[PDB]
Amino acid sequence: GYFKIYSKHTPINLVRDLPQGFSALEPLVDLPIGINITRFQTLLALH
Amino acid sequence: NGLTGTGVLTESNKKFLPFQQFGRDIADTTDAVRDPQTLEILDIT
Repeated sequence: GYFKIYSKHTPINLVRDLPQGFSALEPLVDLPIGINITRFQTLLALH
Repeated sequence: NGLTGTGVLTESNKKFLPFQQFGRDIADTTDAVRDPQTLEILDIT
């Protein structure tokens, strides 16, 4: 259940590809609030 | 309110990150810790 956030903010100037990086986890914030372990694909921001 | 043991009060210049606490060597035994109060990196011999 314990909802491990790991958010990141990245600078972006590409059309369909992504970059590389190297080493394991960092939770920018970490808090046990109780969810199901099934999904992860960054969510929306629009106008 | 704490892992007592033996060593010497020995300042270490390692650079943690604000989400890390412990330390681990080849043998997976603690060496480097961060104090729970004053943000101090120290080693155990």
